[PDB]
Amino acid sequence: HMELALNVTESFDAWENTVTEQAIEDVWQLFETSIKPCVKLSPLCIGAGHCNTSIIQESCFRYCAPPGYALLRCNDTNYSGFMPKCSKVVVSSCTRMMETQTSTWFGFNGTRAENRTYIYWHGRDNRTIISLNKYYNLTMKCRGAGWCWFGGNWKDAIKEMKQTIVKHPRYTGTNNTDKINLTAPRGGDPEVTFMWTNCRGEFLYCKMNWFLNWVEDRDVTNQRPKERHRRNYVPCHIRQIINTWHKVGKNVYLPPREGDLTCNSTVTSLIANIDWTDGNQTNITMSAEVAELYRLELGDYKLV
Ligand SMILES: *[C@@H]1O[C@H](CO)[C@@H](O[C@@H]2O[C@H](CO)[C@@H](O[C@@H]3O[C@H](CO[C@H]4O[C@H](CO)[C@@H](O)[C@H](O)[C@@H]4O)[C@@H](O)[C@H](O[C@@H]4O[C@H](CO)[C@@H](O)[C@H](O)[C@@H]4O[C@H]4O[C@H](CO)[C@@H](O)[C@H](O)[C@@H]4O[C@@H]4O[C@H](CO)[C@@H](O)[C@H](O)[C@@H]4O)[C@@H]3O)[C@H](O)[C@H]2NC(C)=O)[C@H](O)[C@H]1NC(C)=O
Ligand SMILES: *[C@@H]1O[C@H](CO)[C@@H](O[C@@H]2O[C@H](CO)[C@@H](O[C@@H]3O[C@H](CO[C@H]4O[C@H](CO)[C@@H](O)[C@H](O)[C@@H]4O)[C@@H](O)[C@H](O[C@H]4O[C@H](CO)[C@@H](O)[C@H](O)[C@@H]4O[C@H]4O[C@H](CO)[C@@H](O)[C@H](O)[C@@H]4O)[C@@H]3O)[C@H](O)[C@H]2NC(C)=O)[C@H](O)[C@H]1NC(C)=O
Ligand SMILES: *[C@@H]1O[C@H](CO[C@H]2O[C@@H](C)[C@@H](O)[C@@H](O)[C@@H]2O)[C@@H](O[C@@H]2O[C@H](CO)[C@@H](O[C@@H]3O[C@H](CO[C@@H]4O[C@H](CO)[C@@H](O)[C@H](O[C@H]5O[C@H](CO)[C@@H](O)[C@H](O)[C@@H]5O)[C@@H]4O)[C@@H](O)[C@H](O)[C@@H]3O)[C@H](O)[C@H]2NC(C)=O)[C@H](O)[C@H]1NC(C)=O
Ligand SMILES: *[C@@H]1O[C@H](CO[C@H]2O[C@@H](C)[C@@H](O)[C@@H](O)[C@@H]2O)[C@@H](O[C@@H]2O[C@H](CO)[C@@H](O[C@@H]3O[C@H](CO[C@H]4O[C@H](CO)[C@@H](O)[C@H](O)[C@@H]4O)[C@@H](O)[C@H](O[C@H]4O[C@H](CO)[C@@H](O)[C@H](O)[C@@H]4O)[C@@H]3O)[C@H](O)[C@H]2NC(C)=O)[C@H](O)[C@H]1NC(C)=O
Ligand SMILES: *[C@H]1O[C@H](CO[C@H]2O[C@@H](C)[C@@H](O)[C@@H](O)[C@@H]2O)[C@@H](O[C@@H]2O[C@H](CO)[C@@H](O[C@@H]3O[C@H](CO)[C@@H](O)[C@H](O[C@@H]4O[C@H](CO)[C@@H](O)[C@H](O)[C@@H]4O)[C@@H]3O)[C@H](O)[C@H]2NC(C)=O)[C@H](O)[C@H]1NC(C)=O
Ligand SMILES: *[C@@H]1O[C@H](CO)[C@@H](O[C@@H]2O[C@H](CO)[C@@H](O[C@@H]3O[C@H](CO[C@H]4O[C@H](CO)[C@@H](O)[C@H](O)[C@@H]4O)[C@@H](O)[C@H](O)[C@@H]3O)[C@H](O)[C@H]2NC(C)=O)[C@H](O)[C@H]1NC(C)=O
Ligand SMILES: *[C@@H]1O[C@H](CO[C@H]2O[C@@H](C)[C@@H](O)[C@@H](O)[C@@H]2O)[C@@H](O[C@@H]2O[C@H](CO)[C@@H](O[C@@H]3O[C@H](CO)[C@@H](O)[C@H](O)[C@@H]3O)[C@H](O)[C@H]2NC(C)=O)[C@H](O)[C@H]1NC(C)=O
Ligand SMILES: *[C@@H]1O[C@H](CO[C@H]2O[C@@H](C)[C@@H](O)[C@@H](O)[C@@H]2O)[C@@H](O[C@@H]2O[C@H](CO)[C@@H](O[C@H]3O[C@H](CO)[C@@H](O)[C@H](O)[C@@H]3O)[C@H](O)[C@H]2NC(C)=O)[C@H](O)[C@H]1NC(C)=O
Ligand SMILES: *[C@H]1O[C@H](CO[C@H]2O[C@@H](C)[C@@H](O)[C@@H](O)[C@@H]2O)[C@@H](O[C@@H]2O[C@H](CO)[C@@H](O)[C@H](O)[C@H]2NC(C)=O)[C@H](O)[C@H]1NC(C)=O
Ligand SMILES: *[C@H]1O[C@H](CO)[C@@H](O[C@@H]2O[C@H](CO)[C@@H](O)[C@H](O)[C@H]2NC(C)=O)[C@H](O)[C@H]1NC(C)=O
Ligand SMILES: *[C@@H]1O[C@H](CO)[C@@H](O)[C@H](O)[C@H]1NC(C)=O
Ligand SMILES: *[C@@H]1O[C@H](CO)[C@@H](O)[C@H](O)[C@H]1NC(C)=O
Repeated sequence: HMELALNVTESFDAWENTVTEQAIEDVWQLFETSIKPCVKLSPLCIGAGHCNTSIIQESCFRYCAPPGYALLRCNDTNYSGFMPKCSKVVVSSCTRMMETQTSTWFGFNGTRAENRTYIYWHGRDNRTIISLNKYYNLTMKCRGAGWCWFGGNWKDAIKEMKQTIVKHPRYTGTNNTDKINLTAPRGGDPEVTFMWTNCRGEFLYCKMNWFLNWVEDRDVTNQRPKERHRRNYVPCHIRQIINTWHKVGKNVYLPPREGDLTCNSTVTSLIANIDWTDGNQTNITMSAEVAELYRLELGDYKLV
């Protein structure tokens, strides 16, 4: 009934890619499904070099949400990532996600969001993904047509990130200095920084830029450097038809609504996919989705 192994391969690629693609490509294949016609079958996957279809039944009132799909983890700690000599495992299934709230930047409710800024990290050496977590104040809330709001010391909290991100690379090998800046896609040049947000069903898109202006160095100065008085909101324009970040493509969905909705959200789980591959590379990113939602409570998702 539940047969599975722990054996995930890593390489290069991106377009035909790997599990990562199959995960989302089909995760939304799932999210089209809640109800509609008068019939029977569709699939389930990830496991043993064969694939499952999950056939459903009914005729032609409360329901949970996912017609078939589920999730489950191991145990024994907070979280690390990999090289795990595993043991115990658990139950779980229901998935109502769309109904609630999300982002592509900062995972929501904190859960013992401790002063000690946490750089929780699933290693894969050079090419990998992280998760920072600080107590400090940050608050994120969106309004109507598509413009979002904030509170908290994001400059300093960012410095914390910056102050939290220096002490792990211990003297790599030489006498140095470090310049930090940001990019996302692979194989083509855009120039823009897009976060998403979910609360109340609508998959609302954001042209977040002023927020993401930051250039970063080891030991700096700003007296004779430049000063202007800029401030912030979010020029979000909802894209139900989903123009895509990591590749200029498209998606869509089927949500209810509450007319005069004003999206609100709790903060903390600031993320990145740092690219420090040999040479002059220390590349922050920002593409971490649905899989992280539960990868947020557990430590690491396992669906199937
Ligand atoms: C969904 O959940 C959300 C959870 O976050 C919730 O939103 C949050 O609610 C709270 C309470 O309403 C918010 O507080 C408010 O937020 C404003 C945020 O704007 C700040 O941050 C931005 C980013 O940096 C920036 O754009 C702005 O510059 C700004 O800093 C606040 O402005 C505001 O705080 C108070 O402002 C008034 C007006 O002066 C004061 O009465 C009050 O005390 C706060 O600020 C003062 O107080 C401190 C110390 O208390 C002072 O040092 C400071 O100078 C200032 O005035 C002073 O008053 C004190 C006396 O008390 C004293 O020191 C001096 O005499 C001085 O004059 C505001 O209340 C929270 O920020 C917000 N989150 C977001 C997002 O903004 C949300 O509502 C919820 N949805 C629902 C269901 O409603
Ligand atoms: C990845 O890519 C980056 C960017 O290309 C690269 O960074 C470059 O590093 C080199 C290291 O050689 C830098 O060269 C140095 O530049 C400084 C001054 O520039 C900096 O400071 C000013 C002011 O703050 C800034 O405006 C500017 O942006 C820079 O940050 C020079 O002063 C250095 O010269 C000293 O060292 C030389 C040896 O290379 C000596 O020959 C020279 O004499 C200087 O020191 C001497 O002075 C003493 C007297 O004061 C004397 O007594 C001693 O004898 C002593 O020798 C230095 O040439 C270069 O600027 C960086 N690039 C850019 C574009 O700015 C990274 O290195 C790279 N990373 C990897 C891993 O490849
Ligand atoms: C991380 O960010 C840093 C800053 O990022 C800014 O730039 C963009 C990338 C945007 O994102 C923007 O929003 C950011 O604010 C990067 O540091 C610098 O990045 C910039 C831009 O990429 C580089 O700037 C260069 O400037 C060149 C100017 O060339 C002139 O050449 C003339 C002929 O030689 C020369 O005369 C002239 O003037 C000189 O002379 C006077 C008088 O003697 C002297 O005082 C001057 O200093 C001059 O030497 C000019 O020098 C331009 O031609 C280039 O095309 C280029 O754009 C710059 O290389 C880089 N500097 C540093 C600090 O290395 C950082 O690279 C980013 N890092 C990463 C990894 O992305
Ligand atoms: C899988 O395992 C994780 C930890 O690894 C495990 O290591 C081996 C040895 C295993 O055999 C396990 O025993 C051990 O769990 C789990 O993470 C931890 O899980 C527990 C329970 O799931 C969490 O405790 C819960 O949260 C509250 C925190 O308090 C804790 O600390 C104090 C002091 O030690 C104790 O008083 C508590 O017992 C906790 O240990 C706590 O308030 C909760 O108690 C409430 O709930 C009960 C039951 O409903 C209720 O009756 C009572 O009145 C309380 O209101 C609760 O026990 C622990 O905090 C958590 N740690 C982390 C990592 O956050 C993981 O949960 C587990 N299963 C999963 C979900 O995969
Ligand atoms: C992951 O983080 C948790 C969260 O705890 C944090 O809570 C906040 C409030 C801060 O205080 C922060 O510092 C703290 O880490 C860690 O959970 C605690 O860890 C301590 C020690 O690491 C635990 O105390 C243990 O109690 C057992 C009883 O069975 C005792 O035997 C332990 O001694 C050994 O610990 C070794 C590793 O620490 C282990 O290899 C040995 O086998 C041996 O068991 C130890 O004294 C305590 O239970 C936890 N308390 C709380 C508040 O959760 C956790 O350690 C972090 N994970 C790792 C891998 O470090
Ligand atoms: C993370 O961010 C990085 C930058 O923000 C990204 O790396 C950059 O990727 C682009 C696209 O491939 C490269 O751009 C090319 O650069 C070369 C270099 O020519 C220069 O050097 C020679 C010799 O020194 C000199 O003669 C020239 O004058 C130039 O100064 C150009 O030839 C190309 O036209 C093209 O612009 C960058 O090289 C590269 N930066 C680095 C590391 O050098 C990175 O892709 C981002 N990663 C992710 C995952 O998003
Ligand atoms: C960042 O969050 C903290 C949390 O406090 C908030 O808690 C929630 C539940 C809500 O009710 C909201 O109103 C609270 O502000 C805030 O920082 C702390 O705020 C309290 C007062 O609200 C401070 O206590 C006071 O401290 C001063 C100086 O010591 C004294 O004058 C008072 O007597 C009283 O003790 C406390 O110091 C603040 N410090 C901490 C621990 O963070 C803060 O409002 C919030 N920042 C924002 C707006 O983003
Ligand atoms: C990022 O990873 C690369 C290489 O990735 C390696 O990962 C392991 C898990 C295997 O998959 C292996 O096949 C693969 O090559 C790193 O390259 C390694 O860098 C090491 C540190 O510089 C380096 O070790 C030292 O020893 C050699 C002599 O053996 C010496 O010349 C070096 O100066 C160095 O001190 C090693 O040479 C090199 N690869 C190997 C195994 O030969 C890369 O450094 C990692 N970089 C970052 C920035 O994370
Ligand atoms: C929460 O606790 C931190 C403790 O930070 C210390 O431990 C690690 C997180 C590590 O990064 C280490 O460098 C750091 O010292 C408090 O930061 C404190 O700031 C004061 C400034 O006077 C100093 O005493 C210390 O540098 C530092 N730690 C200690 C010992 O407290 C932080 O301010 C505190 N804040 C809250 C809200 O709980
Ligand atoms: C690379 O730069 C570092 C910068 O610290 C040099 O380290 C210094 O080494 C000298 C001797 O070469 C020592 O006296 C100092 O203690 C070090 N720096 C200081 C001032 O604390 C290192 O020497 C350089 N590498 C070389 C020249 O190969
Ligand atoms: C991968 O999983 C298979 C079972 O599907 C297992 O036999 C094998 O040991 C794993 N390969 C490794 C070691 O990565
Ligand atoms: C595949 O999953 C479906 C869920 O509907 C189940 O009916 C079927 O038994 C599964 N097939 C196998 C043997 O994996």
